[PDB]
Amino acid sequence: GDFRAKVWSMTGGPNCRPKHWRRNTAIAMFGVFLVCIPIAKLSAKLEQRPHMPVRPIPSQIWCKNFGTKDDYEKEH
Amino acid sequence: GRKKGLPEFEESAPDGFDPENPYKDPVAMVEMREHIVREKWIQIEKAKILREKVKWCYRVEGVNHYQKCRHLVQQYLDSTRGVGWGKDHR
Amino acid sequence: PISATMVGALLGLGTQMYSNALRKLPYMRHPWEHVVGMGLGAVFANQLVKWDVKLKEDLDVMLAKARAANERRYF
Amino acid sequence: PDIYEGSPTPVTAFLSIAPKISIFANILRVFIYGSYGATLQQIFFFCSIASMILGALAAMAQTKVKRLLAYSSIGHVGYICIGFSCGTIEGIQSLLIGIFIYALMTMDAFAIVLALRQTRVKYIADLGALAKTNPILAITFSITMFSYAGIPPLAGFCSKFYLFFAALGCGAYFLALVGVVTSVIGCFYYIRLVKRMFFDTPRTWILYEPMDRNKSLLLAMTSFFITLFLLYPSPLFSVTHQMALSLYL
Amino acid sequence: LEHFCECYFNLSGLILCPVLGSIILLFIPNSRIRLIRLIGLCASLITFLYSLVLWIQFDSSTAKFQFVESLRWLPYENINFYLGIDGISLFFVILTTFLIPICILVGWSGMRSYGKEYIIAFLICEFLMIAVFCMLDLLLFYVFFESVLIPMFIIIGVWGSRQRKIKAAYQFFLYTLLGSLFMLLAILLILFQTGTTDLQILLTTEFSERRQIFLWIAFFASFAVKVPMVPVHIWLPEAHVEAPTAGSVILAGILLKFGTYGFLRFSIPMFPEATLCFTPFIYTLSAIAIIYTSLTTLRQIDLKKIIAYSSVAHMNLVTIGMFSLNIQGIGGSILLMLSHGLVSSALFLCVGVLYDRHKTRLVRYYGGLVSTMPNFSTIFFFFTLANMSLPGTSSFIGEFLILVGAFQRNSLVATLAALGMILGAAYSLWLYNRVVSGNLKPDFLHKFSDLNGREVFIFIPFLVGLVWMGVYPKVFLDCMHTSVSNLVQHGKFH
Amino acid sequence: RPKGYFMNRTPPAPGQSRKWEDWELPCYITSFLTIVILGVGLNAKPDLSIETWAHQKALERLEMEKLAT
Amino acid sequence: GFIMEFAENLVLRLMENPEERDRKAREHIYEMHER
Amino acid sequence: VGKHIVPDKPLSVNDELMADTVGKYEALAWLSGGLGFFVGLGLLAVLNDKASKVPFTPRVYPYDNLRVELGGEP
Amino acid sequence: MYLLIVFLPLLGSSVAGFFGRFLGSEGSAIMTTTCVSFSSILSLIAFYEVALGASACYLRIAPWISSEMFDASWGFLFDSLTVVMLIVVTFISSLVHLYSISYMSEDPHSPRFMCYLSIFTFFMLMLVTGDNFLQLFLGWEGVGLASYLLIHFWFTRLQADKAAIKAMLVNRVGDFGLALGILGCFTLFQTVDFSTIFACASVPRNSWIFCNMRLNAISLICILLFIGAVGKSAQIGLHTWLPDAMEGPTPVSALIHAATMVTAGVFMIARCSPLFEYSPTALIVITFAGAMTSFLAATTGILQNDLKRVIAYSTCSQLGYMIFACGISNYSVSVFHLMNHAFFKALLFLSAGSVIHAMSDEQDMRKMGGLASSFPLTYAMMLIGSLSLIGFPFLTGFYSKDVILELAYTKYTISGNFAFWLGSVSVLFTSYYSFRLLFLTFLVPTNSFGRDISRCHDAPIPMAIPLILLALGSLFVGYLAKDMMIGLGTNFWANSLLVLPKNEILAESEFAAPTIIKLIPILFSTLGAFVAYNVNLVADQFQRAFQTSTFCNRLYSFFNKRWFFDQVLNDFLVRSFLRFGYEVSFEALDKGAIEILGPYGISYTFRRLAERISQLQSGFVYHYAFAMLLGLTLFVTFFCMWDSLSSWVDNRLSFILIVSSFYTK
Amino acid sequence: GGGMETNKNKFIEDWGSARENLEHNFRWTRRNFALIGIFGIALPIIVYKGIVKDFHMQDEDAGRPHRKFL
Repeated sequence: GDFRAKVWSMTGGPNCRPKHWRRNTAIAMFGVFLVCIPIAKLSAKLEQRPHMPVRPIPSQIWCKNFGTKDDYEKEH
Repeated sequence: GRKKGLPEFEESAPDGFDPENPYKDPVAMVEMREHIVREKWIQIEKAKILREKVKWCYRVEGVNHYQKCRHLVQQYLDSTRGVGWGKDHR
Repeated sequence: PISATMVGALLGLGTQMYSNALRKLPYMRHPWEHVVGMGLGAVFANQLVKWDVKLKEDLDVMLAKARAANERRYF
Repeated sequence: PDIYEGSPTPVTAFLSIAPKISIFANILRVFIYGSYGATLQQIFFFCSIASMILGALAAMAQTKVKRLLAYSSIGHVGYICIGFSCGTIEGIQSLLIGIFIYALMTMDAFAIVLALRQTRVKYIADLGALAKTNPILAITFSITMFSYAGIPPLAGFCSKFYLFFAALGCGAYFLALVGVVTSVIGCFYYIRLVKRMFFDTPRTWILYEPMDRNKSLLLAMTSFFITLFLLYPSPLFSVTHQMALSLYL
Repeated sequence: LEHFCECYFNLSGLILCPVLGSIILLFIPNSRIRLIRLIGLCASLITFLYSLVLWIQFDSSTAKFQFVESLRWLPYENINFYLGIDGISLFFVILTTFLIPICILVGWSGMRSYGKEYIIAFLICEFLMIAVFCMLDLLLFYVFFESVLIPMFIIIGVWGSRQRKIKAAYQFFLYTLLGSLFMLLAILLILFQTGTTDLQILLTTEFSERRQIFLWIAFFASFAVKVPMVPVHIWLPEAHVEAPTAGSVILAGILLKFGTYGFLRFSIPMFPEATLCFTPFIYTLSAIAIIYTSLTTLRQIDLKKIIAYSSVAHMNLVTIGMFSLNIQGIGGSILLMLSHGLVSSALFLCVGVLYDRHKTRLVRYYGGLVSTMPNFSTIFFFFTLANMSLPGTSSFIGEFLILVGAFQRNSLVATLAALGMILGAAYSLWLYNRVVSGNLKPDFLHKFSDLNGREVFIFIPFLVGLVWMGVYPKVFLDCMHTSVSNLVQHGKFH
Repeated sequence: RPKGYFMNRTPPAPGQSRKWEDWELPCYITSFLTIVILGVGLNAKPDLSIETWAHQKALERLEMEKLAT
Repeated sequence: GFIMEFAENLVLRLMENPEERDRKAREHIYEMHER
Repeated sequence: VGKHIVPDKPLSVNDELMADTVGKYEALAWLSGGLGFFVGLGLLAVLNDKASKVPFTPRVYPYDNLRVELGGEP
Repeated sequence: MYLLIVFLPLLGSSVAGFFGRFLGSEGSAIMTTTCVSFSSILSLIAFYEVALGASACYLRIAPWISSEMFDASWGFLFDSLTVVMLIVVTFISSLVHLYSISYMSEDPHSPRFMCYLSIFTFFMLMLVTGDNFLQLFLGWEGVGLASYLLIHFWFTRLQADKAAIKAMLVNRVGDFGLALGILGCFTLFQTVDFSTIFACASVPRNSWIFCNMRLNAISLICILLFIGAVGKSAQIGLHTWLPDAMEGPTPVSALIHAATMVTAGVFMIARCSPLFEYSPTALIVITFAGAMTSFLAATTGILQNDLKRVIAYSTCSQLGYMIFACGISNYSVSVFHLMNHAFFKALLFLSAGSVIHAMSDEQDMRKMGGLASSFPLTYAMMLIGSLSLIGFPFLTGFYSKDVILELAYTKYTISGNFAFWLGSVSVLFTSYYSFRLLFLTFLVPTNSFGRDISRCHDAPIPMAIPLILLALGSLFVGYLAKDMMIGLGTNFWANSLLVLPKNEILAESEFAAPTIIKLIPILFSTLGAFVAYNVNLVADQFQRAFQTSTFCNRLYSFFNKRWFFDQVLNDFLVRSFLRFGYEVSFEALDKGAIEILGPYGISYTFRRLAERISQLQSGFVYHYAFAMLLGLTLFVTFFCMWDSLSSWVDNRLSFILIVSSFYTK
Repeated sequence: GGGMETNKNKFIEDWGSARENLEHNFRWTRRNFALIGIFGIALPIIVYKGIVKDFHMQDEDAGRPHRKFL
């Protein structure tokens, strides 16, 4: 409105139209993809698949934890 | 300064403790309380390891878990009775 | 370390500045009086420690006499 | 209370300290050194209880500084006479310790009162805004008032401690109850003076003339003793124990 | 017997730090505001760092008091005193050292009119409070706790906002003194048996059942005024509301913990038979207080009265867990203690921000602050959530672990205690919406300012603290479990 | 440019820099130390927790009683 | 050289020796019970 | 929104907290009737006894009604 | 890769929430939609590897709450049930985010709205993927918090704040029952891990003291857990929050209050089927509650005039069907009906939102009429969804709902016969309110305003595309998935759902039932369409009875005002607790007796005593001398003249009279 | 027009000050006798006996004599 133009918020406030919002949006997209990198490696290292799938799956490429929990008497 | 490694404790119960009269040897009464706590923690971690076996038995065997994990369930349930400081005294 | 002389000198200095402040004067109004107060505090602390030692020594003898008199009852 | 209020303030200061030492010496040498039934001990016990109760309530009623100090002294002699009643060596030791500490605290308080009498202090309300017009003096008077109330680690806590110690030992519980209630009442009417000097915002202030060097030196020394006696209390304990035994052997 | 510790970082230096700060400030002219402020802030920060180092060198395998060091009182050496911490008291020392610099920072803008007297009082409070948390003696615990009353009295009476501060300070001092005197009676009762008041010794001395009951009742009376427990809780509202913001922060974040800490350090271990006989009695008072005082909180119209009334409900959940006498109960009770010392302080900080600008505490005057103070509104909402024990926040960890411990002992007390979830959410959300949501009321308030740089920095360690304990409470539970286990096992041998 | 100012402080004159208030440097230095003392200290201190000790002891006692009968 | 390995040693020098601690605790209990 | 109303009269004690055509106890009476419909139907289900009117026998499973597969002792 | 599914909406929510000032409405809309969309693509692949490929995934990050035997952790479980929920949550959310890109185009605060949409999805993902009761509890509270934030998104509206607070408090009561169920679970098994509990659930037979009563532990746990489902699924006990939750924007109603959060209670009974199967008592209670709710919501939805509320009461009715389907030991059919409901309730809500946008935020059906030609795409979308809802043959709704009524017939018990009647009578009521919506909004002669029809427009692409996709899912998924989820003997669910052999009734339902039963829905559905057409288009004096008869007037108010459920609760329960807090705990006790028997009373009496003692010091020298003389006399009399007085006196009466003296004049 | 401080309202402030001084209006009416009787004495006692009975039922469930309390 009127005073809201002098109010700072993280979400931008009412009717936020930053001039460079496209270059900002793409910089955000590059950042999130960068953060999605360590998450994927940690997930692939932490995933556990006790059963071999009936058919090959995308995860039989990046994940090496298939059919490893068969000796569950040794779990500790 | 402390030497590198895990903590070490005496494996056996302190001689000098008298179960009929525990407020007779002050030093032993304290080392006995510490020993009992350490022993109970071993039982708690004993059951926790038995809990992990049941978990992966259920996950590996699927709908065949009732017939296949029958023994591990029995062992784990027996260990959790009279464990730690929960609903069982001794 | 922390000795009677040091504590006494510090307490004498503190008293002079406390006395100056109670009179609404500057802390260091008469600094020679601060020197005098440090000297007096050191003397007083050393004398107090010595007196405490002597008092304990005398109390030990008097308690010895008291205990002897009290132990006389069981004869 | 009437004589303390009506006499000139130096007279009141002298009467509140010197004659107590002389007559307690007389009491200890005439009776403890003597021999009779517990009748006299019951006399001092009942007088101690009555003194604590009446002193506490009457001090709570006071609006003037001198009368408040008078009733406070009555309450404290009750606290002291409790030590005579129990009839032990530690009773006499604690009586002597209480007399010593009360004398020093009373000299502190009367040095402050004599300093303020140059401006004719008469009412407790006259101390309004003293934390502003003389901050160091307001703190010194507050240290004394908290010592009077018995709050640790101040020197006044010894009397409270022995009062309760003798009671739970001599087996008394009514005495413990009376001590608790009177201690709380005393704390209230002592911290009322701190509230007046620190919390109130009166429309009219009284600006006090600064004290002379004698009273400031004595005040500084007594304030250091009050705040710090319990850090190094051994000489007083040993000398009082020495005196207690010199009475018998 | 000299027990001096070999560690470089010990309890003595941490004790001395604020004492040295106070002694230095007494002599610095009040004209030198910049220097006074910086000296106080730096001293408090150094103390906080020292406490963190004390955390670093902590052994989580032992049940023996750590960093134990002794201080002699007489050359007769009959009465000798000890300092030491364990898994139960370490985090309370760290919390005290964390909260004091916050209190100095809160009154940064008004330090021209506060002066050295404000910083000195808070430093003396810090020194006394750390001492209290570090004692292995019943007698020194009494002296140092009873001593904290003088600076808190001064802080309430001098820098409080209205004339109600007179009555508030009077009630605070008198209630606390009554409780302390009852503790003193118990300490002399113990001394007559034992000849000493040393914690390590009385832990090894057997007390008769009758004397256990009587000593428990005297210790109870002292600790229950400080918890607070019904019906001796009524001093807390006036005291916590009328105090200045930093005064409220210290009162609710640290001073409230002394009673529950006294239950854990002395009453529970020393009298194990008396503890069991009184567990139903403790359960009833705690459960009544949670239900009654939560419903009272709903109908309060003062911002600070709502937050202060909330603490009574939270502390009585803490008593429920610690008297369950299992790992989840006691471990949960300690975790809620520390979490409450962070959430309650931050909530008092949020209201203080609003009162500093607008000088009103009535809820009806505010409203619609989201459109003028979005940064304050976002921070206010987070700590509002943490006061409802929302999972992810630190206070949920303590709350659920206590309910687990209470359920295994008495299902009924666990059910009545779990009603705090319904009631706690009701007033917390009602408070937040009536203050922040809705429309502005320009007839009452038309001039606003969001948080400045200092206010933003003040909240950051609070936000990090609650999230950290909320999602990964293992760093705390690891250092507490051995001391907690030995507390539960105390008194039995099977 | 955005609406309002971050933390409601007017920007300094162009070409100049904001003056740091007295509290900022000691608080920022302590914050950095707090991260380094805890982030490195907690991860470098030995794992002496009772649970870690008992887990190793439980593994061997389960080993000794399973290998033996 | 390596930061964390240096960190372990530094932390280790700051911790009281377990045996020395446990012994002073027993001396205390024994001596005070007999005193 | 447009203008909040500044009080011109003394506020009541239950002002912080302050269903039009039907009264209070009458609404409870109506709602109990609706809950009485559910109770009445439940009783009819009791008197219907559809358990006594099943058109097939209970299943019987092989291998001792799956005793071992259901966790029974081999 | 599996972690990316859960945490992608969190990152998108974080970017638009923390950096929305640099991205604006456009950038935040792009960012949150893309992150949710990628999470939806990975959900389809996870469904490929776990459900069709029959390979489950387990992921443990770190311990969360480890205290002795209590073992709550940050762990994720992906089985057939989980990936089915994963598909429902992410796919419908991607469409709602796209839909909101256009629907919230003119709102001032879109970046915060998109932030709230993504944080709800993350909490919903945490809920369905948790491998333990506590991780489930975290997402149970998170979806309630996110629902609260979105219901009062327009924070200036007093009605929105009231509804959002109501939604939180009603659901917190459910969290009270869920939390107690978790405590019982841990106490019985000394673990909260799902796999361990499900492996051990057949064994325990012990009894427990609860409410000073002896109860079976497994039964107590399951009934306590059900209470949590009752609140989240808006069942009979705690239902009234759902109708009021329409205060939030239309996309919020489609995603949270109809597609996912409302179905979390059904998911929990299905996920805990290996535990619920060993409590026949809870299964009876679940059967009764589900059937009761379905009848409740339908009879209320017949007089509702708001578009969003008619569709909301439809959701509540449909949840009852899934709940009692769970209650009769048929969990796979419950999840099948849940998946179906998601495609057609989202279509009905998202299509109804397009009408509301086009009619300048007009929501009343009594001021609409016409628009069957003015909005061809929207009417076509509402036609498909409403026909799919009532169970029109071979659409998405026919393959699940009709099996539910057929299974309830095949259950020969007291609860089974109860649900069959109430379920069957409800299908006649839902058909009535469904076609009443169709008839009054687009087919009757217009009752709308002139300025409203002059400003109509149909849905742009970001709104139109999700509607088309949901229409396709409402025609084909029901057929495309029947054999997968409920096919006789299908092993799609693997070990996710457990049904004991004594409870299998699927074969008998499809082979031993009369052919008349398999038609009961269409007889009632057709009758409902006909009665709706009669009342709404050929009836003009069926409204006079409501204006001249007190009973017919009161009966109309009864059903329109939701059986007076909110009013009784407010008048007898909410007001009672509010009045207690002021008049009793505060005024009677705190500011009352505790004050009078405390600091207020203590101060008064001690002031009066100090007054009385002060007047003793009268100032008269005679009084002081008299006091000394009386003290000497008392000393003599007590300490010597107390030898032969004891024959007449008692030490009791002595001190009695002294204290009694204080009360004189 | 000036100043951040709220524009006080006499009726809101009288409302506020009335609440803070409620103990001045406490009169031992029949309503207060009943409320203090029911909710200050009776309800705490009922809760205490329910808690104690909960322990006693656990005692007999475990074949142990009733636990003495208080």
